[PDB]
Amino acid sequence: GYSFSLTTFSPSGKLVQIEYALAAVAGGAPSVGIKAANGVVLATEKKQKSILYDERSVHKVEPITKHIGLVYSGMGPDYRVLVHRARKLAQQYYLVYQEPIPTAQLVQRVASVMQEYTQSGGVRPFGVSLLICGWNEGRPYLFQSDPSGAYFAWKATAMGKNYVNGKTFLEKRYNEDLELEDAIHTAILTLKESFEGQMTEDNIEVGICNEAGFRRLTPTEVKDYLAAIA
Amino acid sequence: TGYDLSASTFSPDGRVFQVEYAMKAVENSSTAIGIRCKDGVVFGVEKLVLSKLYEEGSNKRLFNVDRHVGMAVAGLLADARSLADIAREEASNFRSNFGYNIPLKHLADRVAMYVHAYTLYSAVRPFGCSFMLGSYSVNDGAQLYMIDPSGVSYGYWGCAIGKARQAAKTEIEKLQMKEMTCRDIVKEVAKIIYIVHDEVKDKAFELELSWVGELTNGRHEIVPKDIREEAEKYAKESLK
Amino acid sequence: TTIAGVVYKDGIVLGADTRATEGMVVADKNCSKIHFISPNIYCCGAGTAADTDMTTQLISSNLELHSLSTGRLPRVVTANRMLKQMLFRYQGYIGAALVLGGVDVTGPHLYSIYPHGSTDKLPYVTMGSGSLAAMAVFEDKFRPDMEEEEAKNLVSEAIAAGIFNDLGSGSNIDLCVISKNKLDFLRPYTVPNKKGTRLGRYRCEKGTTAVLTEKITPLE
Amino acid sequence: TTIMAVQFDGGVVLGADSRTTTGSYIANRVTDKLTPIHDRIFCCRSGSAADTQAVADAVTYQLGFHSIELNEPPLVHTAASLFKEMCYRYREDLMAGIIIAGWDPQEGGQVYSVPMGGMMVRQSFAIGGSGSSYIYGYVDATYREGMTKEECLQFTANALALAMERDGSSGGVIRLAAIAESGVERQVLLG
Amino acid sequence: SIMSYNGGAVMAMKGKNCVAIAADRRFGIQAQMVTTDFQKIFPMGDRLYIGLAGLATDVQTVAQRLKFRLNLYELKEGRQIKPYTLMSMVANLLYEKRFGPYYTEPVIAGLDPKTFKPFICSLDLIGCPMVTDDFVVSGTCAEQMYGMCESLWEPNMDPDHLFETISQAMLNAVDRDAVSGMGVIVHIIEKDKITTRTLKARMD
Amino acid sequence: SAGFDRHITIFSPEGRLYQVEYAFKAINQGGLTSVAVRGKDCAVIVTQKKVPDKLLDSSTVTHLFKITENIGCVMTGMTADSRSQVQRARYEAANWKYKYGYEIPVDMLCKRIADISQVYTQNAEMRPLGCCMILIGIDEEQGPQVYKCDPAGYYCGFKATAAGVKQTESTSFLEKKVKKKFDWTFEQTVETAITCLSTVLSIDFKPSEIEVGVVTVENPKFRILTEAEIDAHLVALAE
Repeated sequence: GYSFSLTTFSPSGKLVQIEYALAAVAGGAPSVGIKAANGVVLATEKKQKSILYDERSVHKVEPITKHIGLVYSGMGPDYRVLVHRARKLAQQYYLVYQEPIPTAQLVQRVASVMQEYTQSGGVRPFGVSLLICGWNEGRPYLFQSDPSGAYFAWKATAMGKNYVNGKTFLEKRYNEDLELEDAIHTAILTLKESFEGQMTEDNIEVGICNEAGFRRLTPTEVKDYLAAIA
Repeated sequence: TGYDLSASTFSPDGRVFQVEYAMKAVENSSTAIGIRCKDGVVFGVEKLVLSKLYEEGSNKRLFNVDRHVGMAVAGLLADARSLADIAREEASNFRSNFGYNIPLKHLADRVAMYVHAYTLYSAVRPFGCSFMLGSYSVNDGAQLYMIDPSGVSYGYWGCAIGKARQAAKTEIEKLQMKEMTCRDIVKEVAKIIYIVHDEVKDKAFELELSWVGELTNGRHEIVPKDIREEAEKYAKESLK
Repeated sequence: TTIAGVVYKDGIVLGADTRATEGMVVADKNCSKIHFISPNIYCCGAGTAADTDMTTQLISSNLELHSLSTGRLPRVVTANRMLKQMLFRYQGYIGAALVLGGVDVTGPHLYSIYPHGSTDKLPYVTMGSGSLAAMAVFEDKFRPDMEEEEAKNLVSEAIAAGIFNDLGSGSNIDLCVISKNKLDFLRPYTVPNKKGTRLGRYRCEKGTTAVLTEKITPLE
Repeated sequence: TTIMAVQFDGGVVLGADSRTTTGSYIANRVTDKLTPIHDRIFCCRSGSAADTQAVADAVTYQLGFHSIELNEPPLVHTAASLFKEMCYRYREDLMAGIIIAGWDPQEGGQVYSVPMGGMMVRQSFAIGGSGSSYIYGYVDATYREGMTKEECLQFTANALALAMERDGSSGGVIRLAAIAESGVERQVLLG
Repeated sequence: SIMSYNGGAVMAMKGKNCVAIAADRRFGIQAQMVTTDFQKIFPMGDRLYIGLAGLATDVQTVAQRLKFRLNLYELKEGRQIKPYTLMSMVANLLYEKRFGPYYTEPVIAGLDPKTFKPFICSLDLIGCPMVTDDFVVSGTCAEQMYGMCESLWEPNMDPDHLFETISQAMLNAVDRDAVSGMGVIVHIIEKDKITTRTLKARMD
Repeated sequence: SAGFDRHITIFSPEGRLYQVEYAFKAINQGGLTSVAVRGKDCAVIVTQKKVPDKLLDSSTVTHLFKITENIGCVMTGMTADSRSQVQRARYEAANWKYKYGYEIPVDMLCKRIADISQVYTQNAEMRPLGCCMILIGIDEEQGPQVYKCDPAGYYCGFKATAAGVKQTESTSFLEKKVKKKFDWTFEQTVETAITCLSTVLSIDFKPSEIEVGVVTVENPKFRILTEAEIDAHLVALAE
C-alpha cells in the first residue's frame, strides 16, 4: 500500500503508476508494425464483441498528415485525445514553417505532451502506446512511444497481447531488406500467429506509407490480399 | 458504509451515498404538500412552533420567487434561502433578456442543473432541500413541479414533502382534482394537513397556505387565511 | 491587380494577374495570387498581400484540421463563416479582399469577401484595382450555364481587358478550373507581351572595378 | 437599402430592394437583403452590411438554441428583444436598421422596428433604408387599416417601385415575402 | 521617411550556379554619418546569408531574434535549414508584429543544402515574401537598382561577370543615391568557397 | 485486488481501473430498458416508462430528448447526469451550427460528447456522469445512423442497439434476429422492436408504457409517436 500517488518516489524502485499503465497497455489489443526499405506497414487486430457492430465507424489506423501514419495498442478514448493534440500541433508547425512536419519533431512534441501528463499529480497517464511512422526525406521511419514519455526507433515491432511471442516471430521471420508487399505478408503472418482463428476483411485494418504518401487501404484490397495470403 | 465520504466517488454497487444521506435529511423536516386545480396551484405547509418562543410570522417557508412563482421549501432553511435567491436571479436574467415571464419548465431545468452541479464535485456537498414550484399562465394553465435533493425535476398533480410523504398522498389521490376550482382546494389542503399529526409526537403546529392561479389574475401570494377562516371551523368538523 | 470568378455549367473558373506593385514601381512580375484552401476550394486575394496570405493559410489550416477530423470533403459555407467571423473580429482593420470558390456535394458556390466582413453569393465577381474592366466584360457577355472553353475565353478576355486598362500585369494570365472531379491549374496560359530583344551588350569585363580587400573561405 | 414591412389581419408582408452599393459603384446587383432566422420570423437589414450579418448570425444562434430548449415555437417579441440587446450593447460600433416581422401562433402577425440607435417599438407598418424617406412621405396617405394580402402586396409593390425609381442608391429588383399561418411565400417581381 | 532615417541598400542577385549579395557600408543619423563599417549581412548557417535594411534598431534586433530561433531550430533538428523554412520563419516573426511593425526589409540569399541550387527572396515590413529568379533589392533607393539590374542582368552568368555586374550596379546606384554610400561590401558565395570583397567606392 | 480501495482514478495492478467499471452500472441503477434498430431507410427508438403513481404526470416522464430538428436521443441511468448531458449535447450542436454554418452530423456530436466525458475522466475531482446515451439521425450520403455513447467516452454505433438493465438478453435476441438477411420495411422494424422488448421483459402490455421515437428518410424531422398509432402498431403485431 504505497505509491500513491505521483508526487513521491518509491524506497528504491520506479513509478508504479506508470508501470501499471504499461501493464494496461500490455493487456490491450495486439498490433504489429514493420519498417521496410521503401515503406512502413502498420496493422492492428480489431475484433468486434458481437456480430452487431459496424466496421466503418471507428478507425484504428489514422493519418496525422498526408504522409504520416499512426496506430496504437491501448484505449481509443485517450488515443483520440492525443491524436487531436497531435493534429493541432502538426498544423501549428505547418503554420510556422510552411512545410510538412518531420516525424522526429512530432515524436519530440508528443512525448513532451505525454511527459507533461506524467507530471504531478492529479491526472492519470495515458494507457496508450503509439507506433508512429512516416516517410520524411526519402528514408521512412518508425517511432514507438510509451506512456512514460520515452520513445524508440524500430525496424519491426509489436504491441498488445503476446507481443513477446510475436516479437520472437519477428526476429526469426523479418530481416533488413524487403518491399511493402512482403512486409504486409509477414505482418499478417505475425498478426495471424496471435489473433483468433476467424480473420476476415474486417477483423484486421491496415494502412501503409509509400514515399508517394500515406495510404489507408480499403476492405476491398485487404480482402483481396488476405484471401489466404499463404 | 464505506466509501461514503466524497461526493465524487462511486460505490462497489454503483451509487453515491452522499446523495442518499442528503435525500433522507429532508425526511426529518416539516411536512409540506402541494396540489393544483384546473385554474390554480395551492401550497400548504405544516409549520410548528418550537415551544413558545416564536412569533407566528417569522421565517416563512413560503417564499415568493417571481411575480407568479413561489417556493414551498422543506429541509434546511438557509440552503433554501440561497436557492431561492438563485431562482430569483435566474428569473431576473430571463426577464432582462427576453421581456416576458419565465416558463416553469425552463426555470425548473436551470434550477435542476444548479442543484446537479452542486451534487457533482467533491469540494461541495449536495443540497439538503426539497421544494415545490407552482405557476400559472393564460396560455399555459397551471403547472406544478418538484425537485428532489439529487436534481431530478419533473411534474405532478399533487405531492408531499416531509415525514408523511406517503401518509398525505394516501388521501391526496382520492381527491377529484380536475373538477374543482382552488377555492374548494383551500379547505381541502387544510383538512389534509390537519389530518396528519394533531398532537402525537409534538405539541402544536400552525398552517400556512400559498395560492396562485387564475383568481389572482396570475399573481402569487399567501391567502388571507383569516378571511373565510376555512381551516378551523372545518378542522373541528374533521375530527369526526 | 484584377481577379475574377465565374460559375460555368459544372464548376468555377478563376483568374488573376500577377503584378505585385510596391507603391509606384513594379516590384514583382510573378506572384501567385491564387491560394490553396482545399483540394476543391481555392481562394484569391487582393489589396494588402501579406494579410491575404496569412489569413488564407490560417483558414486553410483550420479546414485541413476540420476535414481530417471529420473524414470527408469540406463545405464552402464553413470557410465563408470562418472568414467573415475573423474579418469582423478584426473590425475591418485588416484589408483582405478575398474571392472564395469551391465545389461541394451541393455543387459550385462562389463568394466574394470585402475586408470588413460583407459577403455575397454571386455567379460572377471581380475584385481588385482594375476589377471594373473585367466586370465590364462580364456584364457585356455573360449568360447562365456556359460551357468550359466558353467560360475560359470569357475570363481570359476579362482579365486581358483589365491588363489593357491600368495596373494590370505583364504576366501570362493565371487560370484555375475546378469541377466536380477534375482540378486543373495553369500558370503560363497566354503570353501577349514578349520582352524586346537586346540591341547590344552591356557586359562587363574581368577587372573593370577596383577591389580593395579580398577574402577566400573554403567549405565542405 | 429600402426595406419595408406591412402587417395585415392574417399575417405580415415584407419587402426590400437589393442593390448593395459602396460609394457610387454598385458592388452587387441582387442580394438577399431579408434574412430567415426561424421558419416563421424574418428580419430585413440596412445600413452597413457586416454589422447586420454578424448580428443576424448571432441572433440566429441564440434564438435557435432558446427555441429548441423550450421545445416550442418562438415569439417575435423575443427576437426583437434579442436584437434590441445586441444593437444597444454596441451602438458605439454597430449600424443596424433591423426590422423584425413574423407570424406567431399566440399573437398573430407582428412588426417590430429597431433603427440605428437601438430602441424597440411595435408598429403596423415600417420603413427603413436611406431611400425610405419618400415612401415614408406617402405611407400615411395610401395606407388603409385592415388590408388583405393582395392589397399589401400591391401597396408595397408601388412603394418599393417608387423608392427604387427615385433614390440613386436604391434600385435593383423587388423581393417580397409573405408570412402567415399557412406558409412562407417569397417571390421576385419587376414592374 | 522612417525608412530613410539611417539610409541603407541591400542587393541580392541570382546567377547561374552561384548567388551574389551586396550592401552599403554607411551608418549615420538622417544627414550625419558616423562610421563606414556597419554590418548588415549576417551569416545564417553555411552558404546562406541574410541582408537587412531600414532602421538599424530593427536590423540588429531582428537579426539577434532570428539567430535565437535559428539556433533553436538547428539544435532541435540535427540537419541544417532549408531556405524556404527560413523565409517562412522570418515571415512569422514579422507578422507577429502586425500592428507593432518593425521597419525593415529582409533579403535572404542562400544555396540549397543538398544541391547547388541558388535561392533569393525578399520580404516586406509585415511579412510578405517574394521569390524571384534575377535579383531582389531593398532599402531607401529602389528605382536606381531596379533600372541598373533590369539593364545589366543575364540569365546564365559565370561568377566573375556576376561579381562585375553586381559591382557596377551597386556602384552606380549608390553614387547616384545620397543617404546611402561610403563603401560597398560584397559577398559572392558558391558550393566550393565563400568570397568577400570590398570595393573602392566614392567616399563623397 | 484492491487493496488500494479504488477511491480515486488511478491505475491498479493487473491492470484495470475500478471507477469507470463502477460507473458502468450506474446505468443499472436506473431500472430501465432501451432498444434501437437500424434496418433500412428508417430508425426506431423504443423505451418503456415505470410510473406507479396516478398523482404523477405522464408528459414530463419522457426520456426521448429531441436534441436538434434532425437528431433524437434516449437516456437511461440516473436522471441528472442524463439531462445535463442532453443540455451539453444541445449546446454543442448549436455551437456547430454557429461555427460551421450547417447542420451537425450525428457522428461528430457523439465524438464531442465522448471527448467531454473523457476530459471528465482524465482529470480527477469530478464524478464521471454515470449515464448512457443512444443517438439517432439521418445523414445524406450515409442514410440513417444509430450510435451509442459510453460514460467512459467510448463511442460506437451499429445496426441493432440496446443499453440499460437487461441488454445482454436483448443483444442475444438481436443476434438471434439480425442474422436473417431480409429487408426491414419500417413495420418490420417497429414489430421487431416491440417484440424484442416484449420477449426480453415478457410483459405484453398497454400502449401507454413504451415511448417510440422514429426518424425516416421521408420526413427527416425527429418524431415521437402518439397513443393511437402506437396502439395501431401494437394490434398490428397482435396475432
